[PDB]
Amino acid sequence: MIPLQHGLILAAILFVLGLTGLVIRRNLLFMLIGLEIMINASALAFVVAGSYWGQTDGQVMYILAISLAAAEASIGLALLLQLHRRRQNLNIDSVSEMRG
Amino acid sequence: WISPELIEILLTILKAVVILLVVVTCGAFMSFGERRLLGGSLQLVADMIKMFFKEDWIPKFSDRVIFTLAPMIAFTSLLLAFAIVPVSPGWVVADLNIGILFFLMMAGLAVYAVLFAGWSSNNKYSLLGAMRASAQTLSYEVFLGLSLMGVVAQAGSFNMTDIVNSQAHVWNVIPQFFGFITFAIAGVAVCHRHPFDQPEAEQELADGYHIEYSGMKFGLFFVGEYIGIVTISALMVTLFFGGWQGPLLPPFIWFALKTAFFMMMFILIRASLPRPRYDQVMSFGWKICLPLTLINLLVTAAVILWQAQ
Amino acid sequence: TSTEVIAHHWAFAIFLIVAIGLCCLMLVGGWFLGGRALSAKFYLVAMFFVIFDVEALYLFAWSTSIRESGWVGFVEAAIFIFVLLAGLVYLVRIGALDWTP
Amino acid sequence: MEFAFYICGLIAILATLRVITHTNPVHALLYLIISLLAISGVFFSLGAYFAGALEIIVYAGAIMVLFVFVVMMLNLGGSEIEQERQWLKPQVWIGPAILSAIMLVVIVYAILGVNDQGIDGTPISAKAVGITLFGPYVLAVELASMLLLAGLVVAFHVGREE
Amino acid sequence: MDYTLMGKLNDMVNWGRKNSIWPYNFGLSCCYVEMVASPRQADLMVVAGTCFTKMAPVIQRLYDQMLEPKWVISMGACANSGGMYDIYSVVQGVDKFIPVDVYIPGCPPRPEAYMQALMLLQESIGKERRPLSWVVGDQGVYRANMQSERERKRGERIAVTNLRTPDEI
Ligand SMILES: CCCCCCCCCCCCCCCCCC(=O)OC[C@H](COP(=O)(O)OCCN)OC(=O)CCCCCCCCCCCCCCCCC
Ligand SMILES: CCCCCCCCCCCCCCCCCC(=O)OC[C@H](COP(=O)(O)OCCN)OC(=O)CCCCCCCCCCCCCCCCC
Ligand SMILES: CCCCCCCCCCCCCCCCCCCC
Ligand SMILES: CCCCCCCCCCCCCCCCCCCC
Ligand code: SF4
Repeated sequence: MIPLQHGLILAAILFVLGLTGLVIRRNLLFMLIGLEIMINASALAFVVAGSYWGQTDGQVMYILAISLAAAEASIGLALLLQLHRRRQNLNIDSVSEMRG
Repeated sequence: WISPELIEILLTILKAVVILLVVVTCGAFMSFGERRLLGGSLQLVADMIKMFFKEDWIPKFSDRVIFTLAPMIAFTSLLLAFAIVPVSPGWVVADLNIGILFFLMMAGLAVYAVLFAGWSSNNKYSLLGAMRASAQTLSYEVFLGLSLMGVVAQAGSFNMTDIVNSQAHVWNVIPQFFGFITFAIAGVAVCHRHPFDQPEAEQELADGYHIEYSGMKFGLFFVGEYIGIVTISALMVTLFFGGWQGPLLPPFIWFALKTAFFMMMFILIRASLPRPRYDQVMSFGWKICLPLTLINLLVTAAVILWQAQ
Repeated sequence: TSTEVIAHHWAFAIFLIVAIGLCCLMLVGGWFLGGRALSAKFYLVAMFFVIFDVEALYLFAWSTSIRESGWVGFVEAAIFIFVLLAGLVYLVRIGALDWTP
Repeated sequence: MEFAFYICGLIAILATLRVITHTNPVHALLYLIISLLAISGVFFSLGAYFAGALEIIVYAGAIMVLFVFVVMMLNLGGSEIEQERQWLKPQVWIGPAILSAIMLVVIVYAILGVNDQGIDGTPISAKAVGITLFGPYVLAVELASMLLLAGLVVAFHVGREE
Repeated sequence: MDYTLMGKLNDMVNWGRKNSIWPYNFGLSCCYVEMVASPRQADLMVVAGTCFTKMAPVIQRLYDQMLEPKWVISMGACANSGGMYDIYSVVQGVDKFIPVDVYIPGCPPRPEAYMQALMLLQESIGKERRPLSWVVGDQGVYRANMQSERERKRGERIAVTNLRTPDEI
């Protein structure tokens, strides 16, 4: 009784909001937060699609998605801590040394 | 306005409310019992009145929402985790298909009370003590679920009534003994009970996170801790000691006897055991209890698959 | 859509609502009444918790369907748990889980 | 299950909109936790019970705990970003908001016009997910263990103190 | 009795504050070691020891950190008046800078004298009027002028005739 279009539109809205947060925020922590919003939105879209078809593959894709989300959040926060302890500054525009 | 469907839903709602009120009052009475063993109901009512009519002082340099939100989490997390516990046939709040997973959800949310209290209490020492306490609770929440997973493997489902029915012949304390001891250790360590009381006592650069909480927020932390040990005891009963199943007594009598026995045993091991060092606690968790839960799950699966012709 | 399931849904909803409202009312009554007048090891243990919690979720999914998967599922989960334990042994031996070096 | 889906989707959208435009990291992480709980309620409304349970257990109970840990240990007390609030200036956010709105419009136009019998919302249990996970998706499980090992090794090598 | 600057529940509030008293025992000096929670949670401060000038600010600060309603019990001659130390480095009494509700003579007092002081403080709490809320009603605290313990106990004390001789144990 819940349309597939509505669930996919909700997932698309969350994905777009996470991408906007990734773009407009200069702090690296908020960039990681936007990345987490984007990957959670894509996982929600997989769950919506799997629930529409009555298949378990959507939740399996969700499980792989959140495995990726956990591991890359760990890596990104480790790199954030390294940047903080090497520069005392989380500005992502300051770490821009290599240029064309 | 008379219909048996409305009567049924009203009676189920009334049963849920009765269960909730009995759990809260039992948590308060267990706080009284620990304070006395280490009228009384009138003294607890006096304590509640005093904490109500004492002024609630939020610190000036403290974040109000996080400071207010930490005791709410500390109460409501395990108080809501109780909702899956079947105390009697026909006396369960929610017959959820996820069950013990709902308990794991609530414990994972329960770590936020410690983190939020430490951050909002604007003090570096309190922050460091909360970081140590949260590291300890993560170190034991890492294997809480697997210690339950042995029993889940034996039952074949996450539903609690199915676990109670699968303990009809032999209670799960006998086959899942290592799951039982690991779940007891993890449940004590998640609720910050003795011997995992004060991880900040190993350093003078740290302080407890309950400091700067005055009056009703401190009361929320106190009653939330005791309600947490009540629901941990009830989960222990329903997962390892048959739940409500017994030969002669009514089922609620058996469940209440086992839960009261486990609450008294938690009081006894608080009064008896000494607290180990912090690094000893972390090493014991990560190096002993997690591999023991994994090996117990493997052995349980092998025994189940062998005993299926 | 039976009577029992909707009764338990209403009972669970009332349990959650009355619980959260009881905590809220406790704080409201406390506030209204009465007169007036770091180290990187924490990151390491939290990250280890996250990784081993995801691997625990895989074992959560396995544990509820052991009989339906048979011995083949046992072999696959045994390989999973072996890789998990080898990672744990590696973390212990390199001093990652050693709190006092 | 319909009203729950719509109200939880609304709460999730509002919470993440508050996340991306907030200055306090702990407040933003709290709103992110609220959005994750709302998304778990969305999962429960669609019958994906295992997915909602893991959304609270793992996403709102492990990953966001790691984020809160990092925020608390770095102690963001307004290090030359809170006192500026450059993302609230129109020239910084107006452009990317237009770009994201265009992307959302194109995606939503693609969503519409697709045949839809509706989501049944019937509960797909964790037993069925476990059967599929250790049945036709075995190598996914084993290489996901390898993926988490890779993340573990990378995060230890980069994030250790010495 | 006179008082110095809707009824049943006020009595219940006084009963709750009376039967629930969480003390903060300040060490200070030998009175505490005879007798042997955070100041935010405590509602009673028991000052028992010599008020030195170097830690009178410590006493004042830890008293200011407490939250209303708050009561003070001063144990021993040092906390009452300075005691035997009328000297340059000693504040002559706790009540020089913070208000004291109950005084106990002695050097040191016995622990059951501290229990007696707790009983007296319980009566004083039970016979006092405090504001119910910070938005409704009068925001004034009415301490009751209790009859002194020496006027109350005068008859039984003066009636004493003979005592045991000090030649025995
Ligand atoms: C300050 C307040 C902050 C917010 C607090 C919480 C807000 C919401 C409170 C109102 C809730 C209203 C009732 C919700 C529905 C209850 C019934 C329900 O969930 O039923 C659905 C499902 C039933 O499953 P089952 O019975 O097994 O099978 C039937 C076959 N279809 O059962 C399930 O799917 C069960 C799993 C879902 C259970 C969710 C429980 C609440 C989780 C959030 C806790 C928040 C804790 C405090 C804050 C933490 C930090 C932010
Ligand atoms: C009310 C206005 C807003 C007020 C503030 C926010 C409060 C929380 C609002 C969202 C959560 C409650 C929504 C209402 C749920 C009511 C119960 C319901 O709809 O149950 C139906 C269904 C039961 O399952 P099923 O068996 O499939 O039903 C068909 C029957 N054959 O149920 C399901 O399938 C699943 C039911 C939902 C999942 C469980 C609850 C999730 C809670 C998420 C909380 C998110 C954080 C909220 C924070 C609030 C403060 C900012
Ligand atoms: C510490 C224990 C907490 C228990 C909380 C729930 C209490 C529920 C009480 C239910 C009582 C009636 C049970 C059904 C009838 C069988 C027993 C009859 C004699 C009491
Ligand atoms: C039905 C009874 C079967 C008994 C024999 C079971 C053993 C034979 C089949 C084993 C299959 C194991 C597959 C494991 C794949 C691991 C891949 C790892 C990739 C990194
Ligand atoms: S009154 Fe006597 S016993 Fe008490 S602190 Fe003073 S000197 Fe010590």
